[PDB]
Amino acid sequence: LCKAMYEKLFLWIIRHLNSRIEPEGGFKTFMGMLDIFGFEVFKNNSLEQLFINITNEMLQKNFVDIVFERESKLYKDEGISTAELKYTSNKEVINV
Amino acid sequence: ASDMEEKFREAFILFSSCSDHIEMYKFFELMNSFGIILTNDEKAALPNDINMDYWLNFAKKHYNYEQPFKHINNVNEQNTNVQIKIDNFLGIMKALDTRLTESDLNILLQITNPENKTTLNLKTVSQKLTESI
Amino acid sequence: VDESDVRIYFNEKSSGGKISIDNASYNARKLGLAPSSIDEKKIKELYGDNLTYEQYLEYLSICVHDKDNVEELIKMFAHFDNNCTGYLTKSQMKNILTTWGDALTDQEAIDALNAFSSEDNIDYKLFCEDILQ
Amino acid sequence: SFGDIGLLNHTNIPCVLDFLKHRYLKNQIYTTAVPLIVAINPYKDLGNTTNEWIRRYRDTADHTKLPPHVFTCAREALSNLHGVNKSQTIIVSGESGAGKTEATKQIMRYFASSKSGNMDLRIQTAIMAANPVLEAFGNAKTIRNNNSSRFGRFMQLVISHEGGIRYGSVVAFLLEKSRIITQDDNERSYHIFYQFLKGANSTMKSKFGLKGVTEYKLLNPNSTEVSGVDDVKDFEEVIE
Amino acid sequence: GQVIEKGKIAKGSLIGSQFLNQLTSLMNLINSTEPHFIRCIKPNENKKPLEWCEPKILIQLHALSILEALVLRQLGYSYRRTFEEFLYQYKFVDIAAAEDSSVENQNKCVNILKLSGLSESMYKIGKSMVFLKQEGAKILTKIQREKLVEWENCVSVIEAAILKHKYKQKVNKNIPSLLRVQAHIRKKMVAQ
Ligand SMILES: Nc1ncnc2c1ncn2[C@@H]1O[C@H](COP(=O)(O)OP(=O)(O)O)[C@@H](O)[C@H]1O
Ligand code: VO4
Ligand SMILES: [Mg+2]
Repeated sequence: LCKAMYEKLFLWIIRHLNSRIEPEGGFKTFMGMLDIFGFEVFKNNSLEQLFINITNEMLQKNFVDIVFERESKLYKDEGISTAELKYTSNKEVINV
Repeated sequence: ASDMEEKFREAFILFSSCSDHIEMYKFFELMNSFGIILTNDEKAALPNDINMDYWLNFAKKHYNYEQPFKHINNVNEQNTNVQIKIDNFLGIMKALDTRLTESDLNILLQITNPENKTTLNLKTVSQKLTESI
Repeated sequence: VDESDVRIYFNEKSSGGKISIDNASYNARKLGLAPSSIDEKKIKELYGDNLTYEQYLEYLSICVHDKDNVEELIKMFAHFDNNCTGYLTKSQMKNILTTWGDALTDQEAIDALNAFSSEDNIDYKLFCEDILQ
Repeated sequence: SFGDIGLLNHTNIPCVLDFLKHRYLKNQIYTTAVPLIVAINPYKDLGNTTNEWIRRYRDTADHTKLPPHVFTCAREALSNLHGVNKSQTIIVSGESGAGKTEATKQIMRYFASSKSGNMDLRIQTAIMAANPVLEAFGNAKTIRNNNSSRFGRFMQLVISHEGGIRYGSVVAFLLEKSRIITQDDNERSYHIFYQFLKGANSTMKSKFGLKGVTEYKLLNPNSTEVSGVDDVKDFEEVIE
Repeated sequence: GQVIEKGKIAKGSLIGSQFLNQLTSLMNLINSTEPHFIRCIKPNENKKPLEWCEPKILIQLHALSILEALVLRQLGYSYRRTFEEFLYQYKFVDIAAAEDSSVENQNKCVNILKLSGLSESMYKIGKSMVFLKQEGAKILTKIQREKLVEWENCVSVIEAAILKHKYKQKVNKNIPSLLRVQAHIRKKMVAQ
């Protein structure tokens, strides 16, 4: 009950903010910004720590894809460089 | 309204709404309204409180009497020479983050190209605007 | 309208029988009429500079302006009253009356402003009311 | 002498570590590796974040003359937002206490600065005032980081071609529910709980019947204090 | 607008399941845009300035793929975009050959690139895109940043010359109402 009252209140302030700051008719060409919870390791790690480290691995999977996997295919498809990009992906650990 | 001295007056009154002191940004509107342009170096080099007196001195000190709207003609000798289609030209306008609304830009079109031609060039916009003052 | 005053005011400022539009305005302002440049330019296109009593009477009828009231004359002042108090400063009021139309001179406007009230902040509505009497 | 890591002849593990070692210690934390940009946490303000620097990167013509910084990125991101008219995104990556939340604020402060002063800053006011509230309500003290974000923050902002935020949308997700009820030793609960049970006025201390920070079951009584943090002064700033 | 649910917890009500689906949606929203990456490094756990800890930093050099980002030098091109995104960004360099009806978009690019002094070495026009060398892109943005300024003031000059005409036209309507104030003042000056 205490958990839900605090979380809904924290998100109610976000809604009160968005009620005044949001553009009518949404966004066309906006600037995104992503502040997440970084990799955290303690003596004892739980589900909280599990969900945080998952976020970090997710942000990485999409990073490796855009920066390497997509760029490699782009240069090749355009007919510029047939050369391969060597990189380590979390493909296996993200799937587990 | 005779010479420029009496025409700069009429302008200050409007842009300030007959205020003794004009708004900083409204003075930037006012200088633009006579084909006067400044650098951030000159823009910072402007007083806190802006009165009518200073504006008149500023106008004399700046406003090019030979070619008032030179900064319209300054876009080299190929773009100024070639005609830009009404719709495509407004694309450039909206892209350069214009303050003028649909009516305001239509008003502008009604001043610039009053013959309702399929296209419009820059050297013509300036020529109409020099006869507008 | 006072029939006795009309005949008297004509003879008082007539030259070789006829009367100049300039004298005809002074004589209209003596009766309590307010001729403007628009009233003067209408009579000028008809009978030239000098007009006879018959042509002079047809001039005084244009000077009547029955449709005149406070709400009708304040229109320009209201355009500049952004604060919405119904009041303008003597400085604000003076510039309006000097810049556009029948441009009154600085001291013509300044004196007419003090002749109304000693105070700097003047109500434009009560002013029109007073100068229309 | 140079900003991009890729300009070294030998790019092996230690050669890169040393190139970053001498940059950090001589107090030049920002080092490019295009498209990436490395920001090492200095743990002390170098003044490179202040309004003077914002204005530099903003009004400086040649990008080549400018040294690596969060503002180099903030300007090049906004250079494409208006240049090609494509939506752009900034991503702060790193472990707990690497400087993500702080770097977000710096890039936010960059977009807050407008060249021409003729904007409605009423919207831009609530946008910036939200962050010290979002850190009071969402951030808490951990053993890893004393301003650890227990929530995920995502924004969408329409910024002017000269500067200044016209509109925004702060969308927060996954708040550490357990942090409210139980906290480990030397680890503290959400800043606002401690801020409100220290900085509240005498009127709220009697109307709500507020007790000491130690007197609450949902608050670790031994971890109650954070080094270099005045929860009273922070609360003043939170209320405004 | 919260779903009042009773009984056994549904798959959409479970925190982890509700977390992943929220995360999943957010990532696609970011994939659709043009991302920029800031890779923050924590040099020590002691939370001390000017303290270098090679192990902790190295792990972060891997986990942020800083050392791996070095192979992106092989590409050799800094700018890469379609003819459309390019031609909208660099139209001001010469609107003339930029809005040409006869010339195709692939060839419009060539013209405006060569217009800016660039040689066949600084660029390589691809299948559907325009690629520029780091050296090449510097030249083009220097010329574009002189021209953006040319039109930035050119527009701002037209902007106010019409904004002026706005106040002017809205004043001309009140002018005959004012002429009457000015004629009644002259009338009052005759009486005194
Ligand atoms: N550029 C910086 N200068 C000084 N201290 C910094 C800097 N960046 C981060 N810090 C320090 O690191 C702490 C944690 O930073 P923060 O952005 O909140 O990281 P995270 O998102 O990983 O929690 C801050 O409270 C501050 O003391
Ligand atoms: O990276 V955090 O310390 O905000 O979890
Ligand atoms: Mg954080």
